[PDB]
Amino acid sequence: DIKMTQSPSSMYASLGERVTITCKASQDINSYLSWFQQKPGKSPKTLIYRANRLVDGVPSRFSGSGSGQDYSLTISSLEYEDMGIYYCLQYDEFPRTFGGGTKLEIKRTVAAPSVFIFPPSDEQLKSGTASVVCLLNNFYPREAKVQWKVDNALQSGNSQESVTEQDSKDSTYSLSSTLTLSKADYEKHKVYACEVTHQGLSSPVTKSFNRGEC
Amino acid sequence: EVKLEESGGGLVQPGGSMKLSCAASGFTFSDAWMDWVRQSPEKGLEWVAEIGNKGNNHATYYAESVKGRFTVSRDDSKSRVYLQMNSLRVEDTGTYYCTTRFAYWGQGTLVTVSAASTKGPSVFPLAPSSKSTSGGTAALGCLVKDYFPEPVTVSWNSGALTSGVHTFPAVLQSSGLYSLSSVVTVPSSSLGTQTYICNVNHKPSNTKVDKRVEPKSC
Repeated sequence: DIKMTQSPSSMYASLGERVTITCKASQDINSYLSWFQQKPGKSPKTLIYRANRLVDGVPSRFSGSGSGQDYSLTISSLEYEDMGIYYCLQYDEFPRTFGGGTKLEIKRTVAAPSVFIFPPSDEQLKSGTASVVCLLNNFYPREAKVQWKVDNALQSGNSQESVTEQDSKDSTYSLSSTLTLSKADYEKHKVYACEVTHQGLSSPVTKSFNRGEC
Repeated sequence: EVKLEESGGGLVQPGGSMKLSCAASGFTFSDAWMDWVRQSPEKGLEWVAEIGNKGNNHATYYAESVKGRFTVSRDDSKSRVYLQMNSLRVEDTGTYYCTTRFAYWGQGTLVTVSAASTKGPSVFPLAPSSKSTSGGTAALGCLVKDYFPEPVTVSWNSGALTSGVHTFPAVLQSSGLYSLSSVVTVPSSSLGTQTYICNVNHKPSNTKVDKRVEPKSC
């Protein structure tokens, strides 16, 4: 099988900047190479075929180049809608093989998150489980640390995080962290706290509640 | 305009069988080579099968991963390509796309190969804090817990509220069930006056839930 390797795996660029990403095949593929853009939850959109032919309906700022094993995609001047993941594909031989993708995101100013903590609902507790949720709203860059404490005991291994992507309405990220406890454990403790570290904050921010208070 | 639309996916048990179909229009179908490609968070994009146009006698080609189990076919009179999948394996899970030899792509059909049963979600409120800063911004949401398979969609106020909404990617829990959250930020001033309802749809279980989220009484 022909291995397709893309570089970089991910990058940021500012509005209007020139962007070049590369795709290297483990052997000569004779320019039988296509490039695609994919946005979250959507199908791939073909940009370039046969290494350098622009597809109809694709802006002229996209161009492909290269030969032999080494290919490149260039965006002459980035537009906001160009965020997404870009893939290459060879069809010189069977099997057809894809690169691993290059994620392209847009640069913008640092933003500190606003932080919110949510106790488990009484409705959920009726069923034996407690979910405690910490929300980090509208921050940039993506790196952030969420620390859970229950009566000052650091919680490790019983939380899961999910993060949004930039999109047409938002150039910042948001993140939810969910701490899962049994009802019996939840009702044996008082202080529930989420502590957030982010470079936009001077010091970490902690949001907490006491079980059974408002 | 070229259009492609896949159908046939859903939940199926390991060892089972499932047939996908792709409806095509906007080009001379018999002259087009067609392909199936699948995508997963795990393995990325993977080519599955290719079938020749009429001039190439509908010749077929397969990824070694699926050879002997999958069969690609086409009905030119119907402008349809098909993928018959037998002896399905957990690792065949993914979004399956039909494509005109990589020029145009359908929206995809999700194939979930799993022994787990379909389960609709429970929807729980993420109630706005009683300490919401006066004159400031409050957050509220809904927790969509314990469903299978994917996917779930969420809207707020039947689509009338979109500003400030963040609907997070689902997470797979240790139980094998998914959970996701959707939140919205609103003026603290509006919590006493406005109504907030999250509309949850889990089509795989035919489950729809409208959950009104309000401040907890005290």
